[PDB]
Amino acid sequence: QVQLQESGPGLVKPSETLSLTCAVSGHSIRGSYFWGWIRQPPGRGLEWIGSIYHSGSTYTNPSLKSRATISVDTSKNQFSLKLNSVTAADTAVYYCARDLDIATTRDYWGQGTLVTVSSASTKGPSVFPLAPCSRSTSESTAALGCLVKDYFPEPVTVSWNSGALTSGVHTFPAVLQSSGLYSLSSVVTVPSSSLGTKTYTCNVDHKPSNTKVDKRVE
Amino acid sequence: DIQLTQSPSFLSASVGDRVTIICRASQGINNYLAWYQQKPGKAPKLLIYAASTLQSGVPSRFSGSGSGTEFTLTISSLQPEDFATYYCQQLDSYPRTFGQGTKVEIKRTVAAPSVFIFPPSDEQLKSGTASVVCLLNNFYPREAKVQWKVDNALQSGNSQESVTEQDSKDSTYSLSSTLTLSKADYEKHKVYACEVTHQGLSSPVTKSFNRGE
Amino acid sequence: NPPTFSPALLVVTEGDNATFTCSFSNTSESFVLNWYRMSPSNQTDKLAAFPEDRSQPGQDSRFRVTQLPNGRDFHMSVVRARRNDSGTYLCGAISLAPKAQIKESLRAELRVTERR
Repeated sequence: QVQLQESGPGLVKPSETLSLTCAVSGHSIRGSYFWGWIRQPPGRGLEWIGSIYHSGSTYTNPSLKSRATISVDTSKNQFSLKLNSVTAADTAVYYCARDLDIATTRDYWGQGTLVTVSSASTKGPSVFPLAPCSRSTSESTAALGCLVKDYFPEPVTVSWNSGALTSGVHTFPAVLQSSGLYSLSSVVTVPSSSLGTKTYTCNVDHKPSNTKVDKRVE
Repeated sequence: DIQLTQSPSFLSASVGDRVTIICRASQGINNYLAWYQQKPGKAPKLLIYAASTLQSGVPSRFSGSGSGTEFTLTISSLQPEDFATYYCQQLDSYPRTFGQGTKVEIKRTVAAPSVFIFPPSDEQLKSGTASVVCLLNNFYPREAKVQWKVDNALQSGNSQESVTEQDSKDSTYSLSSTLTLSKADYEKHKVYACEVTHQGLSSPVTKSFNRGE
Repeated sequence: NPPTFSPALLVVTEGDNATFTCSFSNTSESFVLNWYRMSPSNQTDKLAAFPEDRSQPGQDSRFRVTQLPNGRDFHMSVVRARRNDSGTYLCGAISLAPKAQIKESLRAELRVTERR
């Protein structure tokens, strides 16, 4: 079908310009559809920002008309958003889409990209193992984990055994510490039977700081 | 411009329940309205367009009705995987507008948490801070109390917790609580305990370890 | 201004192409055109959508829609018309922005006659 991918900085300083690009795959932007930007502040609703026709004709949300520009490059099958004078109010997941209309049965959305508006510097996490004080087969199920501490900005990703272990995994929402840095815990429940024999590694990715850590949990 | 009023804001309903979600348009928009399902960390996914046309491939338990100003999304028989925020989008005009959203959570039988405690790693203690972690695994409802005890002293103001989004299979939550101490403060005390209160427990469950093992 | 669909009556010999013209103006650059035949049940059966990126995957090649140079007139042709193509046809014009609107033409009749 059609695939869309947002790209651009995940951290912008207040008063600067947020720039995002949307790469469209599987069909040309040249055609009869509108191509839109939609944002969602953390835990809040969807706000349409603006849409563009392949010709370059735009519609913009009246609340953002003073600050937002939608552009299209049919030469690269991409369209783009510029948002001037950003504030904490502009912290959101930004989505690009093929806009639904009354003349079709289908639309398409990107996965979304988080943009944090903050003066705070990028910091990579420390990764600490979560293991019981003493290993025991006393009950069927045991918990292991990784503490991903003191990073900025969001997000981090955590897999287990390079994505081979998915069953019983819980990756918690990050908590903002008083320090202004994030901390995240990822845990997995496994047969206590398996702790002696099978190996358990968390794979932590913090793209903003170019941090890739593999922590063996014992 | 079209304004949309979506109700309700949040609902908890049991597997098999009929769920009713309404969007009111500020003026007549014919049947130019679509319904979306948004799972946490994912893009909104189209269910229904032209107010009442189910997109081919979307489960048949989803239906839409209405034309003019009053639009209804119905889930005929709520399933655990239907945990999501639901949004209407008007297709009548630019500027595009969405409803405020309806968060749907699954009501299920009470399930007591499985509790685990983790001491700070030797690697962390070197750096001068101690993180003690308590895990409450696969419980319902979401409401749960974690009380940290250090040599039987009740802790306050030095813990933070995080809760998973409701599980799409078993409709349970998990919760992590982290107690933060300086290395010096950690080394002053022996017994680290996490006490858990929950509707599924007749009395609190405590998991503990002794520093120095 | 709903689209016009002309001729009102079109009489062609079986084997000839049966070509209607769908016309509309005063609409934005962002439009969709639909071509319908009226079914026995008085239901619109969609023959073709324009442009090509609006077409249903199974759209029959014998229903050809062409935008003429002036950009407001569109040929809608039944290639090698058969007796059983005789019936009632119309076009729908959809404006997408800034206000989305659907307007149908008045119906036109096609009569496909026996070749002597």
